[PDB]
Amino acid sequence: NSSEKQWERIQQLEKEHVEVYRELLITLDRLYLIRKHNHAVILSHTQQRLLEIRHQLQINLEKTALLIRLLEKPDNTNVLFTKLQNLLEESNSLDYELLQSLGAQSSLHKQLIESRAERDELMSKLIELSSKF
Amino acid sequence: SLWDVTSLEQLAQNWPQLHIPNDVDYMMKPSRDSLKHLYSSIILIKNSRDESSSPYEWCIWQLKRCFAHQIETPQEVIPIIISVSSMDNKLSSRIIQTFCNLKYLKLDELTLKKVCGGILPLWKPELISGTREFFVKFMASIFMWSTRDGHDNNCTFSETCFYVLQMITNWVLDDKLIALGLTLLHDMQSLLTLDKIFNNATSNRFSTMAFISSLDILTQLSKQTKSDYAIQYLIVGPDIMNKVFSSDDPLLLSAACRYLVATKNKLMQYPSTNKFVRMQNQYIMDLTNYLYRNKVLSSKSLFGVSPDFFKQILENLYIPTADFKNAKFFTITGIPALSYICIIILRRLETAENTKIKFTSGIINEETFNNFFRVHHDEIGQHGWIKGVNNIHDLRVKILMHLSNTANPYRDIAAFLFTYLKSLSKY
Amino acid sequence: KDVLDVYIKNLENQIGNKRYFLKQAQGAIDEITKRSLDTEGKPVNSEVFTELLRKPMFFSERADPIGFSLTSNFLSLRAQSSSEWLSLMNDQSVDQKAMLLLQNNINSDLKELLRKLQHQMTIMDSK
Repeated sequence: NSSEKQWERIQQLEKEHVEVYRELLITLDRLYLIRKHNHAVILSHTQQRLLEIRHQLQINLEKTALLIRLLEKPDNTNVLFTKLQNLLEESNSLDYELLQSLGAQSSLHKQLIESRAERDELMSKLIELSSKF
Repeated sequence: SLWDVTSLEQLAQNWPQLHIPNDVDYMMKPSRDSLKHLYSSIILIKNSRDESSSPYEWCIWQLKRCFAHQIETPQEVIPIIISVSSMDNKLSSRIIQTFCNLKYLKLDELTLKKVCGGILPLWKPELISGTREFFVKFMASIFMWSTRDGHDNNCTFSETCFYVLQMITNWVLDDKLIALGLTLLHDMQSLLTLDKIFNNATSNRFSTMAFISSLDILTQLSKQTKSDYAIQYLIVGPDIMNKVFSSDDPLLLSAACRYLVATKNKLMQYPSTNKFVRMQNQYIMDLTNYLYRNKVLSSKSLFGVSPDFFKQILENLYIPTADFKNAKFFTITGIPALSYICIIILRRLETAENTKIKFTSGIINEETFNNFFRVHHDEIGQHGWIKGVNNIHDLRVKILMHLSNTANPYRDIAAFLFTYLKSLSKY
Repeated sequence: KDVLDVYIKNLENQIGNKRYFLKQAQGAIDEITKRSLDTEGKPVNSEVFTELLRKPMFFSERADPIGFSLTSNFLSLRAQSSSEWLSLMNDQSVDQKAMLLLQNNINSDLKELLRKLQHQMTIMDSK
């Protein structure tokens, strides 16, 4: 299980890595106005979210760049590029079921609510009648 | 005696002489027992549905002794408890107030989850007023407890959120509590679009996945006609919109553009210079060129984020080539979500016409397309490849037209493109 | 094999570097804060937040394979969450399916017994 343990350690290390990168972006873009202003750290929720999408969108462009240097010339020997495809086709296999299984609930629920509504229109009449006793 | 009742005719005839026993634990828990299914329901009928009704106290006390983990088999009773309660407005709200606080969460976040999925979707609040605050507090509490230290995520907030969304469907379908639906709705969204759970690095789709259903709910509501509710309670708002259009699940963007197109017919009535249209056509003015004719440098504020941010980050972004970079990765052929899906489209399409050129890589991209278009020039020039293609834009319209035949969940994207592009409007 | 091995050490180096950066930036921040100890100063950020949303921090080094991490984590977690979500959904759509039958047979028995009792009322509405 050499390669598998290697990949799992890769996962651990890269998780720590992306976490630290993310906060580092956060901490730097904090530090910036920390120094430019003197104490102004009252960035509002609306102000906080713009930073959020800016950082995610840079995270975006950095992750599409890899999709330019690993694909046009598929090595098929790169222990890492082989990891790409099998971890790239795997992503979208389950895409059909979620779309289908969300529809398989947004209808099932329409039957539940309808049967409950008839049970309501029924129970009320039944109590009215048992009171007509 | 109720036990003596054997047939429906027995209950019909001996109705007034019937005696209500006190053997609730035997009547609720799972010939002479043919009507055990009705046993519980009829007892709420012999006497009026009062709070002190035997099965009410029975089931709520059962739920208590389930949360506190004294019951041998907690799972077995929940469906029973849901059943009588899922279709009882009175008993539901009592269990709601009794078990829908953060207080009753730290004991077991898993059983509250299931009973929520049972009771929550089927409910009409008795009093409209003192619930919105209640549920907002409740869900904020669940969020705080779910995204805490020492425990990243176990979909405890996302799926409970989804059940609340279900309940909001039940509400918005009825009237006079739709305002309670479409006001708790955006409040729940703004809780779903928090960075610690709605991520682009470690997303944990559960939020995003629950999010499309949420957006689908008012999309469903958007399609259905003849209803009075302020669109102000419909436009999801740029505060949480831009965080979705910048995500990386493809189907997130799919449901997003679905909601987008399924507002056009229900938005164009409002004036052009409109408080909320102004942000809608904003999503339009840009996302139309985040999958397509990428002129982000020519334009400004891609997602509200200034363009020259991309000027900066693109520099120091190393690329082996320098032929086309500025437009190299900003479309179907270059977004990180639906680019790899696009080469699967191209391959499965070439697999159909039994091509003999066999595109020898995968990324569709303005440069790598020119290579495969020139080094295999003449043979394709005769045939052996997709017919229409003469320029990359033709590959784009082709991958669209194929993406618009429903087997692929992402189908809504092509619909959005066709509806709002007006250049490829001829499909 | 040794490829991903030296990759491990490279990422370890990147993490060390970025954690050092984190320590340094936190130090600079809290330094400015303590030098501004007056009282919890929290004023509006005047037309420079925009002038901050015009440039990024951390122009990454070319050799930084963080881009790979930024996709190898996001998509691996993305296919390990969809499976469990679907397990929940179909696990939850089968219980709803089963319960709907239980609710519908009882609903039918009740709607029929309603006729039973109502007609029994009429027939006993003799004497």
